[PDB]
Amino acid sequence: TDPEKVEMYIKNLQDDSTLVRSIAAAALGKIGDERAVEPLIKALKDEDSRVRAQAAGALGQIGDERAVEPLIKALKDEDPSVRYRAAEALGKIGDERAVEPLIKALKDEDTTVRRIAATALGKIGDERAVEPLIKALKDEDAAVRLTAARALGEIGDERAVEPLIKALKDEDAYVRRAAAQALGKIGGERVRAAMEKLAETGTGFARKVAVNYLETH
Amino acid sequence: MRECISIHVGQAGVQIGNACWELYCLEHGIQPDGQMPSGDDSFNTFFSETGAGKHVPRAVFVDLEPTVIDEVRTGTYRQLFHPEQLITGKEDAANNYARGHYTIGKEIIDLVLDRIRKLADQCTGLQGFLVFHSFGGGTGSGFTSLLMERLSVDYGKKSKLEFSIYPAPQVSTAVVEPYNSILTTHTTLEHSDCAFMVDNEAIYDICRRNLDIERPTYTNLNRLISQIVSSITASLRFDGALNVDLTEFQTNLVPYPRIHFPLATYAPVISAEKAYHEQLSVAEITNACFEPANQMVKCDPRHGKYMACCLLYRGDVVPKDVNAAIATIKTKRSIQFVDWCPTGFKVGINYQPPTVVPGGDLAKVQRAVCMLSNTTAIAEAWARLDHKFDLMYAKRAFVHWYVGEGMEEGEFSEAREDMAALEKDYEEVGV
Amino acid sequence: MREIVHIQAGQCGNQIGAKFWEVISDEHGIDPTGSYHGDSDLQLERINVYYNEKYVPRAILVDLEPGTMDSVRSGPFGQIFRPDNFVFGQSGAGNNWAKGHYTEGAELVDSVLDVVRKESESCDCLQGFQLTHSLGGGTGSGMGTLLISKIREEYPDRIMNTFSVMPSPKVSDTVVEPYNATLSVHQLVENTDETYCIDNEALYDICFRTLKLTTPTYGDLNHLVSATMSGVTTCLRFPGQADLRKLAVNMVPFPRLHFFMPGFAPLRALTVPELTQQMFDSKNMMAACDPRHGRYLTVAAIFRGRMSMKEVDEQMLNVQNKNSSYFVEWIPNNVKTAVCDIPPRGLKMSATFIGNSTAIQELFKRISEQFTAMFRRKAFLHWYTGEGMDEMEFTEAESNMNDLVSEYQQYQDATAD
Ligand SMILES: Nc1nc2c(ncn2[C@@H]2O[C@H](COP(=O)(O)OP(=O)(O)OP(=O)(O)O)[C@@H](O)[C@H]2O)c(=O)[nH]1
Ligand SMILES: Nc1nc2c(ncn2[C@@H]2O[C@H](COP(=O)(O)OP(=O)(O)OP(=O)(O)O)[C@@H](O)[C@H]2O)c(=O)[nH]1
Ligand SMILES: [Mg+2]
Ligand SMILES: [Mg+2]
Repeated sequence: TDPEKVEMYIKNLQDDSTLVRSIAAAALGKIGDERAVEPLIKALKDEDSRVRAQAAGALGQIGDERAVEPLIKALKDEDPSVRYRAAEALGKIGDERAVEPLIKALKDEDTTVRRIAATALGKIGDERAVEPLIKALKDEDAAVRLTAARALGEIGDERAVEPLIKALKDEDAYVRRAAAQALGKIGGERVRAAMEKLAETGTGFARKVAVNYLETH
Repeated sequence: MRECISIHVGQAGVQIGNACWELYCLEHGIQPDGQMPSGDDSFNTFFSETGAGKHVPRAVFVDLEPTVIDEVRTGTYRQLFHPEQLITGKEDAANNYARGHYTIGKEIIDLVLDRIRKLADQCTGLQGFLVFHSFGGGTGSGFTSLLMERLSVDYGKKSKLEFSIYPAPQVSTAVVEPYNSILTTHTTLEHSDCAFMVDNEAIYDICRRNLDIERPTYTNLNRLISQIVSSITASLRFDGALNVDLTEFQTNLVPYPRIHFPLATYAPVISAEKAYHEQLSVAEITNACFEPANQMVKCDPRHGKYMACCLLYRGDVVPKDVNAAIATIKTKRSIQFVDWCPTGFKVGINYQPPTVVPGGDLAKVQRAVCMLSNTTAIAEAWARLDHKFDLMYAKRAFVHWYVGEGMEEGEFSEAREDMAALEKDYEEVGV
Repeated sequence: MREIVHIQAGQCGNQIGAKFWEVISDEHGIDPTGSYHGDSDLQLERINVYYNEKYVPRAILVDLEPGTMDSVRSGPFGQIFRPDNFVFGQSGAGNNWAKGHYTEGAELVDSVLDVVRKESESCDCLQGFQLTHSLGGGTGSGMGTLLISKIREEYPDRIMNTFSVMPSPKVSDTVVEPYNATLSVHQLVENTDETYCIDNEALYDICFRTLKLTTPTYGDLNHLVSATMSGVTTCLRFPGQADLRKLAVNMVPFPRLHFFMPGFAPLRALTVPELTQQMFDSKNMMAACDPRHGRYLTVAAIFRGRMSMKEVDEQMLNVQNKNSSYFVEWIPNNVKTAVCDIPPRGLKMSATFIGNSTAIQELFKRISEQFTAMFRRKAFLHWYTGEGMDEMEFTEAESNMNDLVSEYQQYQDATAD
């Protein structure tokens, strides 16, 4: 990396041009020097939301724990793009302090904030997220249900087994596939038993899934 | 709900809206009266619903002259829109920005806003505005910028995306269209979140090459524009696990102020007249997105650098096929990204394939893609327009028409200076 | 933008104005009693532009000479005009500009404005005004330019267009004509949007050199004027993609440079290439200027008849590449072409040309020379100055006309570089 550029970009975060500021925040994310962390934390309070969002994204890319509480605060932002970037960054950082504020983000009015918050929770892999992600499997948006099924497979808690079995009977073909994939990721005797009962009673895709699972275990 | 309000300004905007709304109706199984007889409720972001089950577009049509909207009022879609949504003046802007912005615009701005307020009051969570207009018309240019300014005051914290008609050098088209274009771009710049330009020369070339219409009409072009518009609005109107919604879409495509002019490319554009058409794969439709012949704006992206690149697929398209198609493009093409950017590709998939418009020129396809590129190559389109502006501006030709309609000459200089800065931005991001 | 109010002043104004109504009333399928007896629905589509509904012209007929009233009403289509719309005086101006502009003309003008007011009220959306007059006499010149200013005062946001006939020694042997022409040009430079320069010298030249009519009458000249007027207003009268203001915006780059060189072709049917070649030909221009002696700032072309649009677009592009030097490079896409399916009576195919060429300075130069010779000697000066006007007015009209010629030269010489 280049240290002369880092210090130039850090100074550009205080420039009067909203374009100069947002590109500077974006560039520090690409470089990823620890020296840019405090300047970017101050850039989360910038008047311009395009600068705020770029400051959030960069903090997730550098991934220093200092930015966890500043980003948690940014999840309460008026703008959904800042909220989205903050939620994503928090998943990349992977600090448990971010779990309860991200569980709140699963109930956001913005569907990209919900989607991204679920994958962030799956990335952190904390158990406190299992029951809220199970509730997120009943979301109006199939993309939010996709991320929740995927996040549950990543965590690997068996409280997700039976909710994922119902999610095989989902309207969306991809939520169904992601639920079967999550079940395989969880594994264990709890899913082999659920598959034994499904391969005998179930219909359609859900039965196909169960039958296939037994072919290997 | 994540509702969107559509504003159709001037002849180009209004006539594009007829094509858009004809398509949306067909895509969601809505009749021209608003009745729907045939399981997704996502289209409710674009249509309000009456207690009887009449679906009304969350759309407004504005023109400073009546003739174009009068055809909407007496046409096949007469019952579709509520009469209050269709607003007309008496005298137009006469291809003069200053008439649409100052003189004539000031007489209609407050009614339009109240009519938009009546639509906004019927929204549980208004997510944004889609504004349709020309650069070259006095209403398209002047009234759009005046409205964009007022929407920032009344709403501010709400998205505003544009679909603009970039002027072609055609014998009917006004002389002053390069002036109107630079003036509207200047005043809308800090008020828009994204602007999708459609260069009439490009659509005309596609209609001639792909649909083989020697003399394409506005109906030929608008039906093609509305296909691209549909692709961009599909995830707002349809449920699907593989969608990319508005804030993931905008945040990733247009993350920076000012430089929010993505180049749109659409594939496939097949003639309905073709006796046989081999169905094109994800690889083929993605490959066509890197062909300058399929571009919405005439420019060379192979000679520019990318900041963002979004692929919005629709139809029979599988995630793995998209990854495989992208992989081929990385090895074969010159897809140079700026050295301070993510270097990725945002991918969206909608399940519904394109809808065929009965009597239309397009053939039925299983898959389609609209690639949106935030490229420095768009500055080539800016330079062509800025040169045409410069030739006339040096001698200050036609300028008296503007200054006689509540505008000061300095507004032109200020406008051109902002274009210079916009062109330098694309240059600086390229180095 | 729908209705146009037409005004005709003086002898020339009323005679050329009457042939315009005779011609377009036949084109629109109206007989001398104002009854529509046509066949095409396209004839009545844009009828509300020049007519009020039986159809009556939105025409105001003015003269200080009471004799003109009988001349027009005894003409072929004389029974269509509104009887209340005839504003006639008790004595003609005797070619005195000051008599029409300040004395006898200023007395009758208020009565004229009453009629314009009444016709502008039964207008859904008034586009503007159109005046037919001569610059050589006293009434059409003096009173007509007074009327232009008086309408500009009441309707400042409406288009003001004129068909002004330029004096010529070849046609009228009246000495004071350069005074009347120079004093009017001074008014037209400030208060009109578009002036179509109908030069009596070019009208004579066409009759003499092309039509072989060596001793033409005014009826022969007026046949050329009626056909030009009919062709320049074709797009206003028939359905097409239009209005006075939009046209004016495309044709007028500089407020003062609004004087147009009109043309007509033809003067067995033609082909589109032969039509395009003839409508740009010097011999076919209605103003006595060499187009090769200037550059075109803007051009409006109107083709009438059943013809290929691919052919006209092709022929207008070649006429420009084969002659790039005669078109201004700093005004991109300055040549606009329009096609109308309805041709004029007697012709299978026709072309009307509207040119804003810097070569029109030749027309003004000719009038300036003629003015100068007279004014230095202060010849017949007291006829004017006696009626209440000042000598300074003559000095200002002279300065203005020479400045206009210098302005045309600057843009003719102006390069894109
Ligand atoms: N693609 C497309 N372009 C159009 C359409 N109508 C006009 N245009 C283009 O838009 C420009 C002309 O502007 P208009 O939209 O007609 O003007 P306006 O907004 O009505 O403004 P005024 O008429 O001056 O009040 C030219 O570049 C035309 O080629 C249309 O339906 N589709
Ligand atoms: N082409 C053409 N020129 C005409 C006609 N009648 C007169 N002129 C010309 O117009 C000038 C004379 O002006 P007139 O129209 O007779 O004058 P006026 O406006 O009636 O004013 P007064 O006679 O002073 O009341 C000369 O240049 C004539 O050659 C006509 O019918 N056609
Ligand atoms: Mg219009
Ligand atoms: Mg007379």
